[PDB]
Amino acid sequence: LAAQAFKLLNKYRPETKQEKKERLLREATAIKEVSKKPYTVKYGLNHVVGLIENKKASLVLIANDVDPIELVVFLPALCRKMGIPYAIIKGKARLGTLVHKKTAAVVAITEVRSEDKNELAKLISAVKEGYLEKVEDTRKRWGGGIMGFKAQKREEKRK
Amino acid sequence: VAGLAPYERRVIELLRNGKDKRARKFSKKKLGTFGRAKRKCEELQRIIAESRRAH
Amino acid sequence: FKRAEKYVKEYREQEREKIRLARIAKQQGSFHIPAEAKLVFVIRIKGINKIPPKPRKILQLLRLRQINNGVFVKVTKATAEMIKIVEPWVAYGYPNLKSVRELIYKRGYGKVNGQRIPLTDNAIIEENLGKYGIICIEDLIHEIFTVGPNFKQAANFLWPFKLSNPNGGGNREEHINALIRAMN
Amino acid sequence: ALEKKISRALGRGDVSNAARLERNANLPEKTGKPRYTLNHIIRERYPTFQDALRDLDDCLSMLFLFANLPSTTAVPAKMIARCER
Amino acid sequence: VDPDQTLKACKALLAHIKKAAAAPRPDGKQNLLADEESTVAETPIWLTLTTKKHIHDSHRLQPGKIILPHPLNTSEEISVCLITADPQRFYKNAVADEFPEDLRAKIGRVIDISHLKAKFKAYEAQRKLFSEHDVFLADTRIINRLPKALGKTFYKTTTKRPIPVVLMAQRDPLENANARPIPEIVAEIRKAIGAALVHLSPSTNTAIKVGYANWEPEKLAANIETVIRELVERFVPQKWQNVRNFYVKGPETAALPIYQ
Amino acid sequence: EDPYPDTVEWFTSVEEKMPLSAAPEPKRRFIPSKNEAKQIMKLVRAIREG
Amino acid sequence: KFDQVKDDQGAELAAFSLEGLN
Amino acid sequence: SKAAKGAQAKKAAQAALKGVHS
Amino acid sequence: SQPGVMYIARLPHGFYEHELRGYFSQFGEITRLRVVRNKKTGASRHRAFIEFADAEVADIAARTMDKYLLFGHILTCKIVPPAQVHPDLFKGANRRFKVVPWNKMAGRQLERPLSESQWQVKVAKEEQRRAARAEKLKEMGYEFEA
RNA sequence: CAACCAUCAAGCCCUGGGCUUGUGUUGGGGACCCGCGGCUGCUCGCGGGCCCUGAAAAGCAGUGGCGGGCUCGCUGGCGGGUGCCAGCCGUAAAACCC
Repeated sequence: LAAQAFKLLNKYRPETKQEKKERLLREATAIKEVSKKPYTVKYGLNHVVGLIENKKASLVLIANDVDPIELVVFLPALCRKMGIPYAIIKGKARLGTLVHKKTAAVVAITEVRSEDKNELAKLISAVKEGYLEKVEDTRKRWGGGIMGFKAQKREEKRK
Repeated sequence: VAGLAPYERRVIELLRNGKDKRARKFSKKKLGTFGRAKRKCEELQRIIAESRRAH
Repeated sequence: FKRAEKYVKEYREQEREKIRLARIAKQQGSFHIPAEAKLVFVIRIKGINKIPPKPRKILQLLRLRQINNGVFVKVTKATAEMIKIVEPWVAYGYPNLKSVRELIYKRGYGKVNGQRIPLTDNAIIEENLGKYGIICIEDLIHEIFTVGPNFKQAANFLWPFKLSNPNGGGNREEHINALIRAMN
Repeated sequence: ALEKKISRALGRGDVSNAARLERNANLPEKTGKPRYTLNHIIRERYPTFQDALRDLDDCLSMLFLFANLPSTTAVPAKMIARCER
Repeated sequence: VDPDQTLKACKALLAHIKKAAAAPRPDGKQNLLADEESTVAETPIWLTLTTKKHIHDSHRLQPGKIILPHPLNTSEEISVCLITADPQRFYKNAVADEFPEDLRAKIGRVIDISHLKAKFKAYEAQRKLFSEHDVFLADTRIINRLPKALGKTFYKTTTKRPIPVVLMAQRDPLENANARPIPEIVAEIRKAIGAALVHLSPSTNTAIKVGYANWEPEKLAANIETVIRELVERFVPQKWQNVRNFYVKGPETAALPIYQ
Repeated sequence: EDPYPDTVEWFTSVEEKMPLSAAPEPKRRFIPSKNEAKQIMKLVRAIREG
Repeated sequence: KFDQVKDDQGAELAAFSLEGLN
Repeated sequence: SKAAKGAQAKKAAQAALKGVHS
Repeated sequence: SQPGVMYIARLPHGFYEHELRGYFSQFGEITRLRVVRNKKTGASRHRAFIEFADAEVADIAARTMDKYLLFGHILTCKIVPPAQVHPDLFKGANRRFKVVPWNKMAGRQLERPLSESQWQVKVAKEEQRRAARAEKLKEMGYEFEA
């Protein structure tokens, strides 16, 4: 599911500083001598959570390793209340790769072109029946319980 | 998301058990004023009400 | 361990090729080329991991098995359909004099007793063939640029050329002569 | 540090940033001109044109030997094509 | 085949459709979007050819067109979609420049082959293009691309299939398209819409559209007589001997025999 | 006493359909970007001057 | 100056034309 | 026997879920 | 030795007999496998039955491929209960469902000549049905002379 | 898990335009219409017409053969089988491979 999500998401990468500077140089030299809405992956916490609060986001992808965890700890509940399907992926560095930054705490998809309206819909379902209805019981339940042999013998000695 | 404080969990347990007077007096000693005891017990009683609505 | 990702892809490439191969035999094997006999230098490039059985016999016939080999062929109505089967794994184009003369001089290998020896002496040439009208390497060089009846043995004498892999440098008419210069 | 920057865009998957950083690298496989500029070093090593002709003895012997040799990873066909030219 | 029997054949059938459509509803649900006059207007009437041998040869299995003395689709109601090649903007400007009266109003969408493979790749979009537009025109180059981009729901389940149009003259898409002159472009389109489409299936029973039910009876009679004449000479193999029984038929009614 | 309990969704179990913000969308979200149009004409002025 | 077509055709020494004056 | 089949099934499940690389 | 019955649907085009066998054989020993196809043309109905030597390795294989996005299809892998399995699930195990050219054979059988007596019963079936069609077409009000 | 048939040829006719080949497509469902092959018959196949379905799905698999593998015996040779063939064809027979 990670590879299929990033296959769609790589197709909607933002433009880097080089090809944006060349693209602005395009329209400047043509003005010397007609565009539709750009569609990019949306990033930034306050930008993304503003989008999911306004129901403009289609899919939300959240990193698992935000060093202050509070910045994303409300995100799974907010996405579930608002109705946007979300997913949780390994690597904020992997999301920064998509964004052309170092780290991205969260990314979102709002609207895609009509070439792949079907591809996003199948990914939206695949995230829902493959990830969302599998962690449903584990959303509410606590962690812990990975005690080893040394911890078990120490606990038996203490008790 | 956050859950409850340890003191709020005790007030919750008394409110399900029906000991409203004990929960109100416990909120007085913990928070400090009677109007804050009324406010916290009202918010927690609305939490128990909305809990069984989802249940 | 190999995934069901690759299983569906491998079977999709196999049905696509079988349809195209059975397209080719069912249709007439005629190319839009003049009937005058010409010469092709042809180079194997890895197309797909699995391979179908009719090209299996014919790639062993061109001894074109290892990665990035080349050999010189002469087109007929027969040899065209041999080429017109093996397209996705090979590249076919007309050589030039500078390209052919360099390639054998930089890399010249011959076949005697099932051994791959270099081309060190012209006395080795006469010890190998001798009585076929050839006198040195330049006799074989001229034999490549204009095809004679003895080219069949000269192709059999010549080992496939193990070229170097380029780092980024169907039909291409002059772009393969750019590909030899990029990867020799 | 620039060779580290070439593997940056390869690691990011940025093909365009890989194209321009190799162009900033001016790597000798795609150019044929040598990677480093040694005009000052040659000027310091040879004080006169006569000494350049004295080292042209081994230079032209090296040039014609390695113009006859085929291409490898160290010496590509572009650099031999510049050498024989 | 004689004119007078097929003259009286269309009287009895067309009265039956007009009688059956004027019949009331077996419950108390009247129809909002179907007027009585508009009910009998839309329904096509076709003939069906029943031959005695299978049509296996590829020299006849390809689709084709008959010109009639009265064209088939002509109402403003139909929307025409043209499948083109290479540029799409150039043909979009072509319909934005050439003909105001019947061309732009009938033509619903000009759409490229590359955009067909990309945008309408899935089955949902394939079925929504099938429903939206009424007739379909394809460049003679593009037809061999089409039944892979277009599906079984598009191609084989229905007689409504893309129609060959010639758009070549006698390659970088941005530079220049190999195309034939603009005022002669529409001339092939005019013959394309007004044409009885024919596609001979492998088996022995085929059905060719000849008209609708709102027309005047002898106006059908001249259309069918040309349709029998053109089919047996051009497409039907083994000349005038292969045919066994012809019929004249409406949507849900029976089939009225004409023998050959 | 159960020491650390299960969490019940008493608020997220219901899903509301409207966005929280009732504020109108600005026009800037429907038109070509004025901020880039300034940047382009700055590049035009630099190219005119050479 | 030199011609790439002559060099590709095999001129070698013949493709290179030398002009006396700049 | 049964433990070896369970071990090879867990190894196949781990490779299908987490990968073989590292 | 309890076998497991596993049902795989939403099957992508190309995930047929041998590749479906080749994939889950890596998971465990496969007893037999049969993907259902269509009568008229050889064409898969995107649904298959595969049986493992061990029931425990079937549950491992089913839960590891329960929801998997492959070629635009989210396959459903689910274990059929042992009490809910018809014993005739494998009348066609492990063999070929050959693509029989039904339309071609039936089409030309019309074209090879018959027996002379067989032509007369062809006519005998023929004249009894034109009168039958003429009877029901008399109600509309059209009659055919020939 | 990429793309990749022809970003147009060839041959004709009555030399200016048209004709003919370049075989390709998901599966189901309706308590709907008709044509043609079979069944004594209920009904089963072939073909089109109308409608519905996220690239959806919980048995119903049945048609005659050509060659090949694992085998059961007899003298590398011969005779029968195979919940066989990512090989063919349509029932005689061929073709491919080594």
